[PDB]
Amino acid sequence: KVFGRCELAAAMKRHGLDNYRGYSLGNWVCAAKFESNFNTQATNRNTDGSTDYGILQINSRWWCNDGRTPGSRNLCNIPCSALLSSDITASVNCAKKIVSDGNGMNAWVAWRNRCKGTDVQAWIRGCRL
Amino acid sequence: QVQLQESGAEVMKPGASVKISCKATGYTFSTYWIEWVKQRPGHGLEWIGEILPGSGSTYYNEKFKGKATFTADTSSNTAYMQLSSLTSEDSAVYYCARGDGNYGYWGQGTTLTVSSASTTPPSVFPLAPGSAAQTNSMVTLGCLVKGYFPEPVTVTWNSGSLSSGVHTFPAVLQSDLYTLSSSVTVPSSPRPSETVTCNVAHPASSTKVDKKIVPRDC
Amino acid sequence: DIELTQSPATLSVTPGDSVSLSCRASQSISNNLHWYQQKSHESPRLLIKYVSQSSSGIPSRFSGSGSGTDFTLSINSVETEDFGMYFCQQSNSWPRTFGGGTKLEIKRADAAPTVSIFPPSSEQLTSGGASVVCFLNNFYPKDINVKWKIDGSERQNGVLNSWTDQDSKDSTYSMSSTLTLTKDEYERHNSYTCEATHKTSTSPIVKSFNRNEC
Repeated sequence: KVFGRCELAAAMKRHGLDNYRGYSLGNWVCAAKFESNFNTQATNRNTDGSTDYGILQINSRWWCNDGRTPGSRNLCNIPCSALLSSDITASVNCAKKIVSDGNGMNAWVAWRNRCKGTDVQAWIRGCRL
Repeated sequence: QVQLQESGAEVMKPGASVKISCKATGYTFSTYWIEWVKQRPGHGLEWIGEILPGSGSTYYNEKFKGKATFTADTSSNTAYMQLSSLTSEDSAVYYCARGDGNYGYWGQGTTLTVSSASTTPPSVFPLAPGSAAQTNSMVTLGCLVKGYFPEPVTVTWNSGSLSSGVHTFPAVLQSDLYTLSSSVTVPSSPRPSETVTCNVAHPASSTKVDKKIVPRDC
Repeated sequence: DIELTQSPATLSVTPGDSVSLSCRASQSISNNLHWYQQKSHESPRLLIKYVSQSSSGIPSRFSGSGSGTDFTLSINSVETEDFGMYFCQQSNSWPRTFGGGTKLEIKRADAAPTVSIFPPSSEQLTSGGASVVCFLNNFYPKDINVKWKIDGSERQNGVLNSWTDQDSKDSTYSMSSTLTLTKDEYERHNSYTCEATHKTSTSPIVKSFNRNEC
């Protein structure tokens, strides 16, 4: 499942990701952009035994449990596979824990490398939210 | 108990395709990845790819991408692998394994043979000593089973009464067909006093033969 | 891919001896290497994971250590049951990669082959082909070389050899080697020799068959 720029923003907004820990609705859609490019089944593997999953590209080492990663914490306490659904709740719900975690959104490399400050509102342009 | 049960041997023409299945019991099947591995006689193991059943997510080793194709039935708890356009080079044993980092749980393997040969019946030729052997205290007799397709052929001597002193050799390829041979060493009190027969069965073709070994003329 | 290279390919060990297998990764796979054992036919079986954690059921005799690019599985006191193939796999990256395998055979006193040659059966000659066969049963070590000669001239085309896995009971090998011809070529020759060269003899084992003798 591959969300729409705004089709997303809307589901992201509903989940209340706006002004989240000072993160505007734009900070998110920008990350989900550069990360999975809005794909809910996106997976990428690393050179540490870990795999990032779904739209926000949560990572098995700390966040979810995929049964094969070393030094697994499962902070979001969920099977990573749930992170692959079309229902961005797993994902959105899990990102919320990542933030609490005092680096903020710096955790999203593609965020923190493609939309630091910048004009994240870009992504909401015309997004009637 | 966590188990992975795979499908049975397949014998295919070159150019066709095949679909190897992997039924997996004992765990939340949507949770772990199924990884597939290939073992060609003469190579090590080779990672083909993996499927996270139900998610739509798969990843191929760049080499196999385009020739292997993973699907899965969450209903049935079976992951499948299709290989198309089969060449000689596809003949191997394939395995499914649950993705644990290590692979602690594997499937039993599935043997794939690719060939144009068609079911052929073996000829059994007895190999009696022309002379020699005989007269000493052990005598070695043999059976030559050749030009059969496909494997396996089964060899027993005296319907299994004769079990010790047997050597049945690995089946080698000769012009699309297999050849095999078995040897039995009996005391010289046995042959030629008592009868020594080699029973050959090849299920692929319903064949069952028995050849008594007899002294050669001279 | 990350290439793991294993050494040695083969290893002959007397039971009760200790061994080290080596697995070296082309690049640091950190602590992400597992060792499997495989007896003939069956699926591999995990011995060690993440370099050194015991998987329950595995005999204490097997232990591993290492880190970086060099891993070692040690088998303290090898039984007769530890003999098969042994692979290391990495889970660091994708594709996952396996080393080429170390094949562990049992060492045993040298034993010389008993050689038997058989002529072609009557039955065969009717299909217009003749196989002369040559069994060389129960030898050790496995290195053995067969040569066919028809009327003094060695021959190389038409020869098909096959070896048995190591005997479970006595640790020996055997091999049959068959020279197949046409009836028509068979009938224009007199002697079929089968010479074996092997460790157990400064000269060859030679079994002959002469159509014209009896």
